[PDB]
Amino acid sequence: MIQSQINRNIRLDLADAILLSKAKKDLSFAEIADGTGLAEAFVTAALLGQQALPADAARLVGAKLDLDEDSILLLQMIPLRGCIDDRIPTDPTMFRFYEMLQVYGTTLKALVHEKFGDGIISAINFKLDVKKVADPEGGERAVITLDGKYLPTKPF
Amino acid sequence: MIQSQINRNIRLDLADAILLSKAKKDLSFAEIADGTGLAEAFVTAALLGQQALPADAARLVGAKLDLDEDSILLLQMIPLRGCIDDRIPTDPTMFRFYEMLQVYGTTLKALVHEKFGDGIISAINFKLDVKKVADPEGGERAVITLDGKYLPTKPF
Amino acid sequence: MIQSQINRNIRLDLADAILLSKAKKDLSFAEIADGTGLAEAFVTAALLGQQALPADAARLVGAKLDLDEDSILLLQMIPLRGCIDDRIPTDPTMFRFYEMLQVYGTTLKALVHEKFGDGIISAINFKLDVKKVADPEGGERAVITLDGKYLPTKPF
Amino acid sequence: MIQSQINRNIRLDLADAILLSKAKKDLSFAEIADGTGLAEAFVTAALLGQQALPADAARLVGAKLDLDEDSILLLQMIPLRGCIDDRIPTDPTMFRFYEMLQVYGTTLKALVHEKFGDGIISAINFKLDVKKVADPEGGERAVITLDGKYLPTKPF
Amino acid sequence: MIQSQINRNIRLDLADAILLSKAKKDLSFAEIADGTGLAEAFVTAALLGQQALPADAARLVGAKLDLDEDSILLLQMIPLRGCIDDRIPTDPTMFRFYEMLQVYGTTLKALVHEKFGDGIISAINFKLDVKKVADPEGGERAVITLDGKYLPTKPF
Amino acid sequence: MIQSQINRNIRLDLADAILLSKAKKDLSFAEIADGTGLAEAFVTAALLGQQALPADAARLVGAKLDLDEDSILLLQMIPLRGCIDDRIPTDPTMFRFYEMLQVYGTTLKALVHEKFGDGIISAINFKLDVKKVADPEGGERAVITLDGKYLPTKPF
Amino acid sequence: MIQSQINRNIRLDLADAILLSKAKKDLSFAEIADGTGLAEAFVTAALLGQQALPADAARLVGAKLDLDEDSILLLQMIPLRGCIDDRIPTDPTMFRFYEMLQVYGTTLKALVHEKFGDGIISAINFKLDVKKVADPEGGERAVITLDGKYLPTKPF
Amino acid sequence: MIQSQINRNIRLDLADAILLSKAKKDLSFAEIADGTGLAEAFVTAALLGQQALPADAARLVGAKLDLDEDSILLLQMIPLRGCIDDRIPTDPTMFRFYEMLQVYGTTLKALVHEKFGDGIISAINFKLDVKKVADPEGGERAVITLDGKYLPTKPF
Amino acid sequence: MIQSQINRNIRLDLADAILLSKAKKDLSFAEIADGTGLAEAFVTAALLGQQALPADAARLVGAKLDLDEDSILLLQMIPLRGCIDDRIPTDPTMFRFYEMLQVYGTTLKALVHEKFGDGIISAINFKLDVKKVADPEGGERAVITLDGKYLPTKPF
Amino acid sequence: MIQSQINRNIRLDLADAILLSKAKKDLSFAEIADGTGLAEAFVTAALLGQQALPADAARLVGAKLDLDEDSILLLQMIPLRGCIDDRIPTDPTMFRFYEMLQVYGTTLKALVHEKFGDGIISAINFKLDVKKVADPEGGERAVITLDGKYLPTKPF
Ligand SMILES: O=C([O-])C(=O)[O-]
Ligand SMILES: O=C([O-])C(=O)[O-]
Ligand SMILES: O=C([O-])C(=O)[O-]
Ligand SMILES: O=C([O-])C(=O)[O-]
Ligand SMILES: O=C([O-])C(=O)[O-]
Repeated sequence: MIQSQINRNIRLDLADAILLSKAKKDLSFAEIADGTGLAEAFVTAALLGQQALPADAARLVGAKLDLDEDSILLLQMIPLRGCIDDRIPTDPTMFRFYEMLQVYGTTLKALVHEKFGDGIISAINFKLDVKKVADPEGGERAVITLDGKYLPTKPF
Repeated sequence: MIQSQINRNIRLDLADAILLSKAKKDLSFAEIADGTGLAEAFVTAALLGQQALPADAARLVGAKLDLDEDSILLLQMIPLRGCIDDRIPTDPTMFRFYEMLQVYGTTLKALVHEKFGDGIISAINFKLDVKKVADPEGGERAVITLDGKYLPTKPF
Repeated sequence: MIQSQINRNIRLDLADAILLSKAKKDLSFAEIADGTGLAEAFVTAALLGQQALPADAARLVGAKLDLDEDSILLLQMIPLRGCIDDRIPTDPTMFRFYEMLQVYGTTLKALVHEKFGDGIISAINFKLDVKKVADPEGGERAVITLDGKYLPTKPF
Repeated sequence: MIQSQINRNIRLDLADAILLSKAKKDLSFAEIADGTGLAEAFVTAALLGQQALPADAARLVGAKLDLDEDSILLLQMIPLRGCIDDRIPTDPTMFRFYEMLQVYGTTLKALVHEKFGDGIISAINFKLDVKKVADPEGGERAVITLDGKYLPTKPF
Repeated sequence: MIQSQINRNIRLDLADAILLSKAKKDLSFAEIADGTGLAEAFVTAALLGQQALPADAARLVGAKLDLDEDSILLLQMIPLRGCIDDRIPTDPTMFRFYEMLQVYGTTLKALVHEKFGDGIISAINFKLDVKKVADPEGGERAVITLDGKYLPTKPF
Repeated sequence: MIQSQINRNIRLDLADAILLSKAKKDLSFAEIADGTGLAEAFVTAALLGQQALPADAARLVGAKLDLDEDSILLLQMIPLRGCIDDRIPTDPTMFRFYEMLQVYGTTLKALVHEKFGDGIISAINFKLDVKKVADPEGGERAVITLDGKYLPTKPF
Repeated sequence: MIQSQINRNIRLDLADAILLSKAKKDLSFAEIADGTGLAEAFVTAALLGQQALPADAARLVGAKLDLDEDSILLLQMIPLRGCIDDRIPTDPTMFRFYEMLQVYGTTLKALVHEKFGDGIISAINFKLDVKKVADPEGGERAVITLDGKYLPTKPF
Repeated sequence: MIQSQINRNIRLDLADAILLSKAKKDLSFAEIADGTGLAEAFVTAALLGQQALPADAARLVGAKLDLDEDSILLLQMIPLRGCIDDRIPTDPTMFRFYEMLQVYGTTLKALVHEKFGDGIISAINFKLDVKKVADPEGGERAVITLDGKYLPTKPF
Repeated sequence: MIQSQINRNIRLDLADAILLSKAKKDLSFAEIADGTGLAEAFVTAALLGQQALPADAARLVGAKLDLDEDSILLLQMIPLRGCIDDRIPTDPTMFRFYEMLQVYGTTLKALVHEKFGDGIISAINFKLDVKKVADPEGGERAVITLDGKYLPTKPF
Repeated sequence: MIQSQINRNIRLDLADAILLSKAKKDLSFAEIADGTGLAEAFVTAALLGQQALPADAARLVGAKLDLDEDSILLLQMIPLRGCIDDRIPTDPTMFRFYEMLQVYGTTLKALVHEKFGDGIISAINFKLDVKKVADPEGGERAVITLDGKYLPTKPF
């Protein structure tokens, strides 16, 4: 039977414990996700309290991280989502993503309406991924692809 | 000589006037940007107060929208950026992007550090674009590509 | 060509002007919406800056309210939505709906997950209506129906 | 003698304990409410810290969840209600209900005044329920019914 | 037909204009409410944007204050209520009432539940009045009487 | 020697322990205050962290509730007052008193100045009480009397 | 008949006009208050929207500053007090006084209770003054005297 | 070697411990400061986490209060200052000093600039003291003296 | 006679007008400050509402910018300082300086206490300058020098 | 394998423990950083939770402070940065740096755009240092040097 959380702190505390274990075992997110059949972004978000793992996957990562039974069970709960501590990120790495919205949020709205119509790009029927690409001018770039379903707003 | 703004409301008020003129003329952002040599995302962000147009681009869009000289000048000023009224968008369309961060913000941090290292993905050495594509399951999707330079954090 | 707003105050100021004309003509929202082919809640939300009217509906309500051409065009724009002035309503009538969420928000989450699964009830693929009904014990009740599509959150 | 709480964290900590026991026993909210004679939304809200259980219901759910005597006692206390952590939900599922108010809040006020008169729809003489209905286009919908008494505001 | 507002500033702007006219004519709230058949507290609240006046009361105060037709119409609209500028009063006089709640709010909760049961004392089925009384120790006291209906919270 | 607190959580934690003891013993606030010679509103406020009890009353209530010596000492400390968790109550029962201020705050200011003059109604030279009165139309009402000294603001 | 304000912006806008007139006439606060019979801190507070002038003083300062009749009348209104724009001062000069409270606020509470008892030092039965005094080590110091009546909190 | 804190909670938790010890021993702040050579306001502020004691004073108060070695060491650390829990005091006693600034903050700015010039009155080169004195009209008053160095703002 | 402001918007509105004129005239901040004898950071801050110009400098810049007499007078007023619209900058350029404090703020405190002792580095007896320096690895760097007086916090 | 944190409190709690050990050993930050090959500002920032130490440095500071293995491991994790408890510092020493931005933030933006162009001064390709030097007029000054790469914002 599906089970859900209402207080984000239970899974975020579990995330901190997972990260300590992960660091002690010197493991990567890539290798933790390897073998689950699930995308690295999904598995990672789950460890970090923002997705639910199916049972087999929760047992697999729970074996790798030496997690107890309650922790393996918690990983299967649908989370009370929300990773930002207080609305605006304090961390530079997370903040740059918020700033992309402060600069382009209205442009995103305008071009979404122009290309699709009234409505939204979904954050639910949605996936993201992060790719590393060489910068021709030197160095590296991240290409983060946000891929969401258009849901129209129609008169009724 | 470069010129800069310190109060966002000047350019945001100009944006509202631009949008009224744009509606009266039944124009698209695509056609406004046409002939500028500049990406639709960039030109649109400028009209909306979040970027500066070069002089030639400003004259061009100014002619399309019947803008007075002061307005054309304002479009060239470096803006006081920040499109979100009060930190968290109230608009559903803009809000979904913020929600992508509430769900995936810590994952983005985690995978950026794993893939690149300590540091950030830049919001300055940076571009984005919006594409519409059919969903293989029926309907349409937006593919929003965020493309930023990795800047390392190193000890000193 | 679809046209969209980025600052809510343009449409909200128009709403105030609409309400004054509505009051001077002694009109109801029901009679304003009648003949548009559209639900009273949708048309009312449009007048109040939270939905866009199709052209014929905008011309029709604009005739009943004696709106100028700019106002009729503004009603056709996709709005920057958000009717609450500062996150928490001050008005008792609006506030009660917020309180229903303070009391039942977590129950709605829990029961949605149990009945449907992980994911959300859409506020986009969505309609609302307000029905007045006699209370069997005396007096009257409102039955407000929230009717939204279930969108699953699935692993990937 | 009736007993009441003044700090929501006591009952919210209890709710977290209850959800862990519920998950360990693989129980549903429907099974837990069944036999109490109380609506599932009402029982669920109580477990989650937002309603008080009568003594017999508290003993019945307490037995099902293997709760101690203090926990069964706490369930009978009148709570310090307020399920949202910090005013605006972070969780997408709960958030959608808040957005329905950001879009339709002023429409609800407007139509409530037109249909009933000055005053409010109560959040106290009030019930809600969640029903799953098939979407004729495919998929599922939730119909959430908010059913509240009208209380008039009258001159004095 | 009843008419309602959605932006408090329209009626609060009218209140400022009313207060200037009131001062120029050197009138009291007591005189203004006289003849209206309505309590001073209710008529005063309406002038200040927090209640609606019936049409005859509106015309009567409007004649006293020399108000134009749009102002007398505005006074009959159901207001978007909320007199506190930003949640916590800055004014000492108003602030003391807020501080009575900071000190006794949990006591009021506790004693309401003990005396009446779960539920609330209404702010809608409700009246207030202010009386001046001599203090036996010297000086004057305000006796402010809050009088609201108990509405029970019952299981269902 | 008088002793005072600077962090509300010490006394608020004690309040929660008091409420659990109170509930285990199935006591009322009326019976707790009985024999102290002090008003129920004052004694209740002290238990809930918002007043100090004189030593004799502290020992009396401490006996009834089986409190340890440090708890009885804590009850005699002058508190760091402030019962509302985060400025605006979340609990419906407490909230209604805040709404009475959102609706009538400016009327209270206006009528206080008119009846008494510039200055305030004190929240210090002050008492409150709660009475239950039958409603002639059916049901029950609370009459809450706020009774404060007028302190004038005078030029100097 | 006494008159009162409910929106601080009316007297704050008048303050800005007063300051521009004062600057044009190159006047000081000391010379504006001289001849009024009223303390410089009281007169200055009135000009700046935080106190009400008696009629003669209002006319006297109105003549010095060349104010119109509505402005002279406004100065006589009891203000909606609150000089800080948004809770915490942005201006360094005002900020230092807030910082004195962030450092010494709990010490002020502790020593007030120790010296006087439970209760407060009044902000109403209160005066302040600003004196300049040579610093023996060189330079100048301000001695700002806050002088308030003790009001006790007593059991009832 | 000087040592400094970065999280106020460590010293604020110590302040609570000190206050409990102080109450158990029935001590005054005046007695605690006696023999230190230091003003009661400075020593009290240190106990409450807002100042650092020199080693000899820390040992002396530590002996009076039976503090352990870690606590005596903590008292010598330079604090992360800030005694107000969340910007605006909830406590009536502390709040009145904040209200003094809401009423007189702009007057203090204005008169400081007139008497001294552009710049500030220091909160660092600064002392404060609290005196109790009889009110000639009956009762008691606090004279709180804020004594700070004028630091000019000069062009450069 | 020195003159001061109490509402930042008067000078910030002047700043926007200054910036439009500066742009129409294609002027740099460097050339506006040239001839004034004042550092470019100081003159620029004054234009932007954060410092006062001496009379001669105000007339000089007034001449270059074609400002009216009221504007030149306004420039000489001591401002109500605070350039950030709402606590945290929205603009990326400004925001990076805030982030420097989010990363190094506690290190600044720690190292100031270690090097100088308890107290502060002044923001009043203070100057700042901005230099452009070539980056040995290519491109350009800003070296921004913050230079402030240490004021000690000593016992008294 | 690189490891990262998502909740600042883990490393901030570690910082408090580090600071206690540091004080018990009477160490300076200069002495701690000595032998590490890294700048005092960088190593201090890491101890305080705002940078990551390379393994050799972590083991070395770990030996000096007698940290356990988990603690040495934690110091090598990439932090969730953000040292300011709640947006605006409460501590005077940290606050002065924030004030420097309230006074000069728009000047920094203006002069950066003039000297470099549209874009930013990086907080990532960035270093700072704190120097103590005598003030020619007596006393001591801090020279804090902010040194960041210019990254341009260019059309695309
Ligand atoms: O965002 C950036 O690119 C930065 O701060 O360096
Ligand atoms: O985000 C969504 O997909 C929605 O609300 O329908
Ligand atoms: O919500 C209610 O029912 C009320 O306030 O009367
Ligand atoms: O509330 C009060 O009584 C005061 O401030 O004087
Ligand atoms: O407050 C002070 O003394 C300062 O910042 O210079």
